[PDB]
Amino acid sequence: MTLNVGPQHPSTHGVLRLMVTLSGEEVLEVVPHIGYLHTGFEKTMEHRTYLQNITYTPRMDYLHSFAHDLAYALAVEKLLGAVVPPRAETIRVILNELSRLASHLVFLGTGLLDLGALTPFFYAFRERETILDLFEWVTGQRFHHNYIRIGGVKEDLPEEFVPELKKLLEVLPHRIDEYEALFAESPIFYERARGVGVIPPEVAIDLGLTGGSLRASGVNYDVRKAYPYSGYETYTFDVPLGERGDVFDRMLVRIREMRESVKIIKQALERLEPGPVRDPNPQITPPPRHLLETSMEAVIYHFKHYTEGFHPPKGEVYVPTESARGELGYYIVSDGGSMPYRVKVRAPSFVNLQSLPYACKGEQVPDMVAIIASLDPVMGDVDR
Amino acid sequence: REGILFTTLEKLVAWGRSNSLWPATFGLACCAIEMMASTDARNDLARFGSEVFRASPRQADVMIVAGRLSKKMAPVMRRVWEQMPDPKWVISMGACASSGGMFNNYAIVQNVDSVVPVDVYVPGCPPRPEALIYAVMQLQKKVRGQAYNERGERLPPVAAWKRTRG
Amino acid sequence: TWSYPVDPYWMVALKALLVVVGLLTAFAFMTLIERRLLARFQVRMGPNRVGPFGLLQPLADAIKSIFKEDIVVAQADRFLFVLAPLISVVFALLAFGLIPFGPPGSFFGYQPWVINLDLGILYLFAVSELAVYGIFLSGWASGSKYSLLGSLRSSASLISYELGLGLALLAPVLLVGSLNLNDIVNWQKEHGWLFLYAFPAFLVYLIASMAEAARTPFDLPEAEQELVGGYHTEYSSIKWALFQMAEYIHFITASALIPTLFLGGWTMPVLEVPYLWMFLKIAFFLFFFIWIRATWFRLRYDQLLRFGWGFLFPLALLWFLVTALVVALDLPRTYLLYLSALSFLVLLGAVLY
Amino acid sequence: MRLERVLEEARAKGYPIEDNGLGNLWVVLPRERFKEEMAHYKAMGFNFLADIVGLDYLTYPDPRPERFAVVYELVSLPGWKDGDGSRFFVRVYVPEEDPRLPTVTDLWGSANFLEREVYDLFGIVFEGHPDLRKILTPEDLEGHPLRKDYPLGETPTLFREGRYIIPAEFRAALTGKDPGLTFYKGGSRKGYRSLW
Amino acid sequence: MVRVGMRAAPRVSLEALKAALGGLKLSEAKVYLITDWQDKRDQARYALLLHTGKKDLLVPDAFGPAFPGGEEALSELVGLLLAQGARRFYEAVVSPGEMTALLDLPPEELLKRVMAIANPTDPGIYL
Amino acid sequence: TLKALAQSLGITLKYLFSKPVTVPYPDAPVALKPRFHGRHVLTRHPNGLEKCIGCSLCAAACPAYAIYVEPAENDPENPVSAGERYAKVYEINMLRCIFCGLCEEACPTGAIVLGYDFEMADYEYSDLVYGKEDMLVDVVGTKPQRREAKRTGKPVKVGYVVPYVRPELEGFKAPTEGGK
Ligand SMILES: COc1oc([C@H]2C/C(=C/C(C)=C/c3ccc([N+](=O)[O-])cc3)CO2)c(C)c(=O)c1C
Ligand code: SF4
Ligand code: SF4
Ligand code: SF4
Repeated sequence: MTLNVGPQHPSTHGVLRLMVTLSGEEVLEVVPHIGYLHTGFEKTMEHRTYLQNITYTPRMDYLHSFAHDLAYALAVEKLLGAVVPPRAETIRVILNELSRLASHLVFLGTGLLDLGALTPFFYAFRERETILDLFEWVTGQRFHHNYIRIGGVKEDLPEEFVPELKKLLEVLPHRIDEYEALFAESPIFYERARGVGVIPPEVAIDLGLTGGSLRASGVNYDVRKAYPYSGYETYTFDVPLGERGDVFDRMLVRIREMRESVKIIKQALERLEPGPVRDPNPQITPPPRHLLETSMEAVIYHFKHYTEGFHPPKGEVYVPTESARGELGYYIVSDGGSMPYRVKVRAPSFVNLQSLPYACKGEQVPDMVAIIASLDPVMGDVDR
Repeated sequence: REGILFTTLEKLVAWGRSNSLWPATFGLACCAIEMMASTDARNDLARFGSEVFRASPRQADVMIVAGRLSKKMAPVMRRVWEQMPDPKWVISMGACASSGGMFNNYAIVQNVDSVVPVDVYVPGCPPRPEALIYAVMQLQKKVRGQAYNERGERLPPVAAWKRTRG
Repeated sequence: TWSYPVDPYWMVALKALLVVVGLLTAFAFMTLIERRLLARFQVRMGPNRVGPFGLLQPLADAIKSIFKEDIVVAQADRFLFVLAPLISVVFALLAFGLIPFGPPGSFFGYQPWVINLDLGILYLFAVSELAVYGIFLSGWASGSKYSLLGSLRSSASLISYELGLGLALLAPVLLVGSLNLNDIVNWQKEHGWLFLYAFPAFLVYLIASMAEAARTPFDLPEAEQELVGGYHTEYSSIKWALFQMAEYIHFITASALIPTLFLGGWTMPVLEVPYLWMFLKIAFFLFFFIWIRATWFRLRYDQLLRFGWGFLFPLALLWFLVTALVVALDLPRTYLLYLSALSFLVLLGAVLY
Repeated sequence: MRLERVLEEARAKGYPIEDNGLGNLWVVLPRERFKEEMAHYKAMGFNFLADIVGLDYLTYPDPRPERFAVVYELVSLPGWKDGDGSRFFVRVYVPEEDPRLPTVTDLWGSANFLEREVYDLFGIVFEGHPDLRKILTPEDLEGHPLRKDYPLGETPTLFREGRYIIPAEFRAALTGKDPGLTFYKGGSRKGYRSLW
Repeated sequence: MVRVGMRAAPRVSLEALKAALGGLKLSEAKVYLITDWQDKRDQARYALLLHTGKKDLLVPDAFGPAFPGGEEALSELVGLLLAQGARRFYEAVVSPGEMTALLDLPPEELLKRVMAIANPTDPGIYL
Repeated sequence: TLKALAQSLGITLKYLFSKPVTVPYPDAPVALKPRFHGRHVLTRHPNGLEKCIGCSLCAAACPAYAIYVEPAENDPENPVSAGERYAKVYEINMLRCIFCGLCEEACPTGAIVLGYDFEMADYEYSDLVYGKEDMLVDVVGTKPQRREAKRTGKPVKVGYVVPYVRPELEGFKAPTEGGK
């Protein structure tokens, strides 16, 4: 039965079309059709100044976006030699792991709701709501926040940010332990997920499945450990792993990821000493807002930086990072001009989707939904 | 019969349709997660009557264009709108849907009023869940005939009633 | 109906009309209360809107449902498309009269119930099959095989547990020896609360009632979240409303039968009020069931079928064999109290390992 | 450890080794030796094939060998059986009027989707592919978007009373071939790099 | 690619397009109604580019309510295109000053640009 | 693991008795941060002169290009801006606007600064181009809100509260946490 599990219907979150070649209640093979969200970042970004593109970057993966902001930022910093202040780096890892907790919350809520129960969507979402407030505190936006900058971050943290963060970091561990107490000793989910989702690590490696679904099959491969970028070299870290790749091990490993990310948030919070906020190089940083009325160089640099932008040298660059869905990176080709020559994005959810016909082959027809929720796609990342 | 032709009954049925607005989600992009968040346990569009959420299009009146409308999805969503009962309303959510948004290119429909008749426009990126509540209230009073535009006109109760389908 | 009188036919028609419109109001307001109780469960709060307490929102829902362009989809069977909701509603409304809400005359003079047939449980079984009938017929009529497979799932699973319903209802009949609910309830008045003797079979009855789309197989299915269900996805204005109405009436009739048959249909040992205790037990089971509605996953109808067929039914027929031994030799009835207490202790203490 | 042996192998055969002072390595193989060399590369222990990035240099200020250029990324995961962590790139130019390339789908299944994208976005047809079908762009879309001679295809912005904007006529930012708004751009707007 | 019709003569443009259309089957063709100012259709002016794949057809800005009988001629035009089996309808939004020079660019450039900028449309907005 | 069903039931019940968590917009004022991205406001100096000098630095740095600025030369008798230049026409298409803060960040005079209104839902594209006199700090409410208050005769109440308004919003009058 080549059944048309269409785009967005029935409840294929992240609009995606499926031709399930399938007779009965088994699953022979699923033929996917994507592109239903193709908006054109790789092309539009070729007509926007480097400063502007920070407005285009978070909106690709709208759940874990600061990884996109950080990947783009770091690649350009390397390309033009920018300096990360220690406080800016600590703040960037704070926002990185916190957006990772938020993306993880949304992923498990969607997975539970996609087939099964509705209740635990809200509780996790409750915490997510709190997290958003924290972001709205510093960036003034829930998500899609345009805060990061090439040198560092836009402006400083408010007085009210840190105590709220402490409140949420003190309440969260019990909350995550509660989710794991509910789910890990699974009543029916045990008979639903432990068997399903055949993930042989060999083919997961062969098809490009980096997004935390591979270490659920027992592969210790994380960019934070393999390629430390934002100071992760300097963190006490437990690296989650799975015994055998299924949906159950995936979800449990991601929950342990959330706890380790909360621990990293606290750890970074403690080591925070006042200081600067962004790379002071005037060629790369606009003049501070106060001496716009004293210095000529200030006005000229502000005018230029905010009409033209800046010109990094000619060259190609690329640096990878670890998002809630795996290895991510921007291939930046710059021709020495105010607008990037090309930006090619390694979309983890894009190739992580090759393992759809494979994983759900021979599995159930309903379980084709649970195995998609467990694959954690963000079709803003795939379609792009 | 269109909910008209009685001084009492048209008020009654407009009351009914306006308060019992049953949204038909079409989750497309990051606007759609701000549409989902309008139902959680802090700010829920689960009060005016929108508790239940008919995923099938044969059963829901409000279709919210929630996210960037990539062209390869334009016709499908079109038929999703044509797969709706006739007493149906469409809200255009976000900047990517209302206008072309910031993505001004070959991949995006630069105004979703092209493919579907829009009832209410709601800017924002994404429009705050509370702006979505304000828009559903806008549409609430619009379908009662309690809506006036800047130019001084009262607006029809149901948009997509004035289009020669084809 | 050995001892029970008969009201005139016009009173039968009047009371049936009362039951139908009361079931309308009841299912509307129970949809409200379930929304609000789920809200209390999942923190969020309910619609303090159009009501205050929501009690004008069913009106908005019903007014929306009508005028909604009741459409007859082309490529669909002209006849069954229209006919199946009426079947699903008719064969849901009836089978509510037999449930006794009091001793005769406690309707302020005439009759608490509607009909008191000699063979009741068979009547319930027969009209219960017809709900699955309307389900899968509507699935076929829609002309969408996506709903056909959902209808087939519904019918298969519901039919498996529907077979199990017979092995459940056998057990108390051996004890009482009558198939009229009033005699059974009066027996439960004498010795007390029939489930005390037959708790295991009681279980497999209760769980069987869960398979009838109540919740937790939840692979009826509904169009949501899975291979879309049948009897919907093609009906717009009232026929979908009729499906929802009949399915909820079946829900509340089953949740009322569960206390009526095994537990104490109103007939309280003390304070003996006709209606209020029945309504309170209905609400008790409803609240536990809503707890379940909020708190548990699906079953995927493969494990559901295996569980019903291999696990529920052999266990139920085993209990039937034990109870039939006891009744045929008739030595005590207390031995059944002892055995059911031991069985519950086993089925409970085996949990906390 | 294996990256050093990759360099010793390729430099011995005279293939240019591209390196920026940032820590990323490019290895350009010719068309013929491409397939066999990269097969040997996978045999050399390269578990992971990360990216296939297609490039159009039509409007690049400095001239380049060929217009289109496809870059694959070969990696060996550090936490797997015997993982050095060796990751590197392979660039292979493809002529303007000869958009050919043999696939490595048979070696890594990851090139199933990725190469299709480069066939979707660029005019590059991948040889030996199981299915070369348009992935992202609409089925009726004519052309290959990401090549510079293909329009971005913008729509004006709208205002009250005849007041409009044509963004491509509005942009103050300069590309590489844009001479600038003055007679020219020199100094720090022709390329600037801080010395840490 | 042919250019039939004339600016600001809706009825003559419509009759010449009637004649030049003939019995041409539009099952896989594309109709691009090019205009300016997305939102305001009450005062809109329209061009048409018909991309059949085997030869293409041009109509200058002569339809729409901005001209006397452009609204009725555009309604008849969309009805005519729909009668012949057209399903894929598009709208292009250009700057007013473009509309004039876009009919004088070579066919490949004009047509490429139009196909890249096209918006799927519901013909009900023109009927 | 039958115990897990019971544990799930028990925790769901415990939350059942836990009544509070929600905020009921519009009946309860939405708690916003002082840095929130809302409707733009044009601020004025103490002299009353407007801060905007019509320099179109907001429009160029806009990734959607939604900002329109026609300039003009001040009249020495009754000047509008501080310098020799003011903004005759200042339009922002909220259907193009993506709420970055790039116009706020690039404004050298501090004139254009985002406010807090989100209640700008309207029916018509052509009406969602908010103009100069549609964003001044002096104005209290959004376009549909002001039209409703006019066709209704009932004054405007914004449905949000913030702990305080920023110093960049000098003159921005709004409800502050309940001080009034
Ligand atoms: C699922 O996650 C996601 O969704 C979407 C789209 C689809 C969608 C579906 C449903 C079913 C919402 C829904 C939720 C709850 C209810 N309810 O009644 O509770 C009703 C409807 C909403 O956005 C996108 C785009 C996404 O990228 C991710 C990760
Ligand atoms: S308006 Fe913003 S939030 Fe909404 S779809 Fe567009 S980019 Fe996403
Ligand atoms: S906030 Fe951004 S999109 Fe909005 S007007 Fe300012 S610069 Fe443009
Ligand atoms: S708002 Fe500010 S940036 Fe824009 S033109 Fe006025 S003074 Fe310049």
